[PDB]
Amino acid sequence: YQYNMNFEKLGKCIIINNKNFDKVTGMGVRNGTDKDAEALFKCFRSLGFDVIVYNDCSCAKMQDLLKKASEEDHTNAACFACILLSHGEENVIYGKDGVTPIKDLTAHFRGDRSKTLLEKPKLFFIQACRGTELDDGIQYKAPVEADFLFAYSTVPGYYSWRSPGRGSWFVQALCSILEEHGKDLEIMQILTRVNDRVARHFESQSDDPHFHEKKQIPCVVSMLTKELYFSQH
Amino acid sequence: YQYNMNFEKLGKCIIINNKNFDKVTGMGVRNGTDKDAEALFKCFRSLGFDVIVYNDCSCAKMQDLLKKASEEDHTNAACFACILLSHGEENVIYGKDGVTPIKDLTAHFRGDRSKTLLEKPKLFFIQACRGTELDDGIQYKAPVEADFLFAYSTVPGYYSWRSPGRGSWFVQALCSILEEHGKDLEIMQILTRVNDRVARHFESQSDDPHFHEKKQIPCVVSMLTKELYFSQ
Amino acid sequence: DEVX
Amino acid sequence: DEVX
Repeated sequence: YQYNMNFEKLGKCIIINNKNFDKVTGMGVRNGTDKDAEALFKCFRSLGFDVIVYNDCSCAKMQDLLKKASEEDHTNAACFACILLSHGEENVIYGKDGVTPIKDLTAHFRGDRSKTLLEKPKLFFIQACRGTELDDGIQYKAPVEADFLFAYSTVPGYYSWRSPGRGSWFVQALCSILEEHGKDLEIMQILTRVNDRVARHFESQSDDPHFHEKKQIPCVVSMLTKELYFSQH
Repeated sequence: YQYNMNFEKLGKCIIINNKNFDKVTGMGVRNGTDKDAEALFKCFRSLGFDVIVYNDCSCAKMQDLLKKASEEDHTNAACFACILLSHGEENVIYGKDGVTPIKDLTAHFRGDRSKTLLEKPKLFFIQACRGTELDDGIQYKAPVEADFLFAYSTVPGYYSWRSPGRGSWFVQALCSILEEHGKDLEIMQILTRVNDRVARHFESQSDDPHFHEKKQIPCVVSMLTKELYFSQ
Repeated sequence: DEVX
Repeated sequence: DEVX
């Protein structure tokens, strides 16, 4: 029932921290982002990952560094994890350069192209907008697509929220829960709890009242075939 | 941490079983879908759902079934479940007469639209294609979008497999798991086991060979805010 | 096996 | 608060 975690290392954790964009993209500085990158790096380090933090990557950078990571040897790793922090739009995250489809980023790790992650969980946490809707609230051959989990900060077609001073809500919530339960809850329990937190704990504060008092719900997509605990535990 | 399950009803479960299809769509007969729907009927009924099965619906009946269902009073129900069996392509499922967008069938239950289901789980299980790829194998204001789970039989962009004699893979697998663990496992554990069972136990048998020994993996999307057990 |  |  659980993924085998009995490996030399837990695995690699790549963090892409995109804060600054070319003006031509029309995207703004994402203040709050450096906090998220730090809290995430500290958190994933605690879990046991080898965390690497990249900053302000172009789209060609983002493709290449991810392609290479899938071309490494993960034979002694229990899993792999990638965290993206950027602007986005449906199906697509921004580099500083422009826009690239998420599917192209993650496909490098399909079973048929990163054979050493075959049968192991490959996790992606994505803090990015996914279009422009606002939520108002209300009062054994293995499938090559097997074993991914994508934890998006928000549901398709919606914006995602970031506090310049405190961090994105998704990330704040995630870290918070991972700190108290990283080592003792199953991954879905963790993310369910992160769902509850982003939903219960945050509400937009804004001058423009079009953007005022909005809510958010994250969106977890699981192709996993087993339960995942981070502690051999 | 758990969704409150104390209500006098578990809730309504709608099963739409599309086997047939108007020639103008030129979609084939979904043989095996009847074993599916009957197995699903027995499972979800054991869980405690009030189950109704609607056969060969058309896009408008589907829209209407779910709009009307969203409109009942769910105040004494723990949750709501709907299962769709049909042809499909990306984002969209088939009525007997054409294709309708899944987003539309489910929006009816947004918390701003079906208030007596606010903070209650709404579940959709979807056995349908999602495009045309094959998998070869290797070795407290609440958000209006909160509390949905979509359990899809396959990942976006892909086919989904059905055996004329036994049923769709996703449904056979979901049903064996539910028979055995519906009452003791949390919904994500159950769906995780089904993901495992679909991946390991099935491989397309076929002529064409373009279609031979293909594999499938299901796809769970959760916006749930608590854990969901069907009993206690 | 048929597809959907 | 700002949007991504």
